[PDB]
Amino acid sequence: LREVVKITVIEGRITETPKATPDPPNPSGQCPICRWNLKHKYTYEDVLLLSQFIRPYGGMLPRRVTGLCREEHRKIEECVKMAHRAGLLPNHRPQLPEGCLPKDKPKLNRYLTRWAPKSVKPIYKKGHRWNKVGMAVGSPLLKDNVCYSRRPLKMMH
Amino acid sequence: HWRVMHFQRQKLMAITEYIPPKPAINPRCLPPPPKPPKEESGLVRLLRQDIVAVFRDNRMIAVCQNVALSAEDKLLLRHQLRKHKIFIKVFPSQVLKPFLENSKYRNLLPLFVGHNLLLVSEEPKVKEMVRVLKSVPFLPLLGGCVDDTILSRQGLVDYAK
Amino acid sequence: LKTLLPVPTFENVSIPERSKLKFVERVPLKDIRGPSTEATDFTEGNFAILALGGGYLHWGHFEMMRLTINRFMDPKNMFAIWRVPAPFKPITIDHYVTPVKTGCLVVEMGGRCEFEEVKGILNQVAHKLPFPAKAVSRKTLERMHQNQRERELNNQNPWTFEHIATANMFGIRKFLSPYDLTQKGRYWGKFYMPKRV
Amino acid sequence: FKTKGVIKKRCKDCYKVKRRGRWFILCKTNPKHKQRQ
Amino acid sequence: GVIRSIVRAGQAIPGPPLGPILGQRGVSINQFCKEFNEKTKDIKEGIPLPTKIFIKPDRTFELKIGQPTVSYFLKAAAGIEKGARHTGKEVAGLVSLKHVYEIACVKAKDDAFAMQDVPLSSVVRSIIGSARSLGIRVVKDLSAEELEAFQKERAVFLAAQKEADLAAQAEAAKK
Amino acid sequence: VKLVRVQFCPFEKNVESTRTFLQTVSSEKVRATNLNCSVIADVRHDGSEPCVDVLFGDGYRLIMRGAHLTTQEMLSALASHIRD
Amino acid sequence: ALKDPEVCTDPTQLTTHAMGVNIYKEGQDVALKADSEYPTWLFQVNLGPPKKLEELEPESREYWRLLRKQNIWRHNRLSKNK
RNA sequence: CUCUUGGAUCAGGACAUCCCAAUGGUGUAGAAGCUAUUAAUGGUUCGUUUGUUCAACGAUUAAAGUCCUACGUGAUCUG
RNA sequence: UUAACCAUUGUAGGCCUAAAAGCAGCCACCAAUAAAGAAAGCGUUCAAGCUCAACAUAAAAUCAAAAUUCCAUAAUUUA
Ligand code: FES
Ligand SMILES: [Mg+2]
Ligand SMILES: [Mg+2]
Ligand SMILES: [Mg+2]
Ligand SMILES: [Zn+2]
Repeated sequence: LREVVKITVIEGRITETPKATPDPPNPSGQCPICRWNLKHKYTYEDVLLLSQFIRPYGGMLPRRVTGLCREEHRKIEECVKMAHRAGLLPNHRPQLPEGCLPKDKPKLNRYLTRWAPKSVKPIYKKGHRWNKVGMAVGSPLLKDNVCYSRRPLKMMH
Repeated sequence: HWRVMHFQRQKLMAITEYIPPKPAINPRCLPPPPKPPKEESGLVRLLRQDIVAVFRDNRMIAVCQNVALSAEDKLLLRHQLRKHKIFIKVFPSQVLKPFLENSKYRNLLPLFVGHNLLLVSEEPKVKEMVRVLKSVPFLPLLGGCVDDTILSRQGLVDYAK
Repeated sequence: LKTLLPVPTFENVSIPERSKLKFVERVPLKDIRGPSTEATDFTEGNFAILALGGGYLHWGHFEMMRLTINRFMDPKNMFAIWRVPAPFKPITIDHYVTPVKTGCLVVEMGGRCEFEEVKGILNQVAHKLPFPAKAVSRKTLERMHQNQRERELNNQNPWTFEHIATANMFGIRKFLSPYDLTQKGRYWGKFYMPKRV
Repeated sequence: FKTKGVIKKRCKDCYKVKRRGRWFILCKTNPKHKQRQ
Repeated sequence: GVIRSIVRAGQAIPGPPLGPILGQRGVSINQFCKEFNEKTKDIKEGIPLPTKIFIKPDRTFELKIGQPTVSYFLKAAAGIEKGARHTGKEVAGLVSLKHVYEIACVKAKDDAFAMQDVPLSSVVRSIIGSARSLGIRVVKDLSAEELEAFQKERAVFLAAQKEADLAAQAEAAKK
Repeated sequence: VKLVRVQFCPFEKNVESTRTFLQTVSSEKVRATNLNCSVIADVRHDGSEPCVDVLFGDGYRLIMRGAHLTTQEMLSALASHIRD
Repeated sequence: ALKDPEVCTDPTQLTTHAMGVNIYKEGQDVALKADSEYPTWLFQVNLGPPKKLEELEPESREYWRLLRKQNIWRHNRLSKNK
């Protein structure tokens, strides 16, 4: 971990970083997720795994540093958004530059939010019996996850 | 407009749809099969011979980083070196590494990082080589070997005298 | 180390004397239903347009194809041929049409060129046709047939349309047409189903 | 801001963005090229 | 700033093509053509001569000039009248191999920088392309009597060429 | 930018960004772009980490060590400082 | 506009001297030295068309140099239509 | 070869907007204009037939919008 | 199949085209150099000028799930 310090004269000092726990349960796995046998068994609720790929201000890290394959990178990125929108990462809020303050509005509780709350239109004309317009819940990218229910999960509510 | 199908016929189509089989393990996450050995095209072998000849024939090799001089200003340096019968050599970095790994010179690899150019001749006109370097001040010299002796820029200047 | 490799050569190609497309005269229902029996394979060139639906081509369509191809093609290095009959079926007579079936090559191009060069123009011409069509080549056309064979062999569904229809399981033939036994559920009206196995 | 069925880049400088639920092609050099879906 | 032109020494004043643009940069336009003309007096003239005039913020005239174009130089060597429009089957000058060597003994010395063009192949192949680019076929060797036989054919061929142009020109005038 | 000073030691295997940064600084278009700068290159043989020094006539001096700073940060700081 | 027409009339002079060589009005037209007085490689230049890719050896620069040009030719062919 | 609409009164509603309102581009100098996006808020005139196959004319207006509602509406009236 | 960096010359190739110079054509299409098409585009009255491909240096890796006033309530995992 390298921090740039300005004393104008500026310099950057490298510091030690904690290392991955030894003995991966499944060596020979190319991506870190595969190495630990977590391919289809994580969801937005799993902050402990997700936080490890998050910058101090909530951004995603680039693939090259993380080493994730394309498929897992997209999944983790999507799950992070839902974790932010669900208020599960309170200490990774955006930085306020000089005098900006949080809007101070009431917070509506959410979970499994696919889209950005700002830009979704209301459903003014809902449909009839089998012509109903559906309200999406969850993300399509996580379709293949392990399911403990008799029938596949209901994405459209 | 597609004519609607009797509900009984619709039920038949739903049950007879194609189903693909799925593998147990995805191929990408599995370890990769060994790649077939690459075949050396007739560029490295011909290039390989050229680098061997220039290193063996030329006693002195001076390595300098490429400074990307203009073509109009590049010509005069070649002409000045041509007047001194000194030649400029450049080769891809990839093909340069294997020889420096197994050759008379093996400690020059740290110098051989990034864009680099080689000054080769058959006579030790080092003073002219340094003199032609003084024409361009910004261009630095990383050193190299003269008369089969490895030395840096500071030693070459004193060697010229 | 940018790896150069030998370039493909067209030393085997020969350009016909009459490169350009000739003019089609204005003047000389199961026809468009079902699979094509004619002009289903590459004859002279390596590129062509492949229909995926049953439709009628009137004279206006022919000129649109002729002018577009003739304007762009270079006589020195390119040639084009007509792969379909001229309008012959009278419609009340107001105009004549040429029936087209799924799997019919409409126009075929060749010469000292690669598929990538002609993809854009052929696709543009195909979009304007009255039925859905896509530009294809010898390699691409063969791959589709090879893919179809693979799908049948590896299909994991124990029940298929053909077995049930022929054996009249459920008395299903009460609700079916004679053609269903032949087409085996891959054709419905004038429409071709690309994923039905 | 012509709204068109298919949005296509028209010059080298054209770039694409996803704002407020729709796809945009925006070119600073030529404001003529601005489009919405 | 390097500016390259092929203006001929015989005519020293193109004018609007050069003077204004150079004047826009800022130059002594009247001096430039006169300076070109006095150079024309010193050396041969009437032939397209490449130039490498340098224009700088200092506004210093530095003309660089030398031996003329290869094509015209070869035209005298091979007795070539000039280029022909077709250039596909057009044949004007056929010259000996030895003659090719001797003409280029000092011509290649006109290089702006002392290019080490030791192989004359580089020049002959360029001239082969140049001649073919012109209305010229360059054969290995031509006999003088063969030239006369072709010249009779060329005169008849040229006369027919003029008649074809006249018929087209007359038709265009009517249109 | 009135003056720009770059120093590095080749044979020691250490930061390379500086050498590439020197190449970018020692670029004909760049040297024309910041014409006011005087380009100077001095190779050294001691065991000293590369040091980049930018000197201004106004007296502001910007010293930059590639020891752990990447070439991108070198230019980024340089651009902002030139603005002031 | 006064492009010089065909010049000279003597085949022997054309093969033993060359009037057009002179580039100085003061300078005289040069005359040709003996054949033996020129190097052999000068007379051994390739008077035919350039060797094709088939003829050239795959391990020679000329073979690959033409291959590089052909690849550029192919790129332009593909780039033309876009 | 042929053969239900007007008006008065009172209006309910759609947006595919005529005016009023917020915006993007221009072959947008200003002033006029041409084109596109968003929005249904209230409004949207008075007289007249020589010729004109479901037309026209005079004077005005910020504007004199396009349509649906068994001619919207005759147990409210009328040609 | 790509994202990083770049560009010297025989000569402005002939051709009624003033000139049409890689680019109106029109046939040829060769040259040097490690590496550069008598040029894949723009753009110039023609020229200039901007790009592409080349120079070294890098990295990634096909189709599909409108007009009265919205109209059950809700819901992603227990074998
Ligand atoms: S998780 Fe191993 S490569 Fe995808
Ligand atoms: Mg109302
Ligand atoms: Mg609207
Ligand atoms: Mg009533
Ligand atoms: Zn644009």
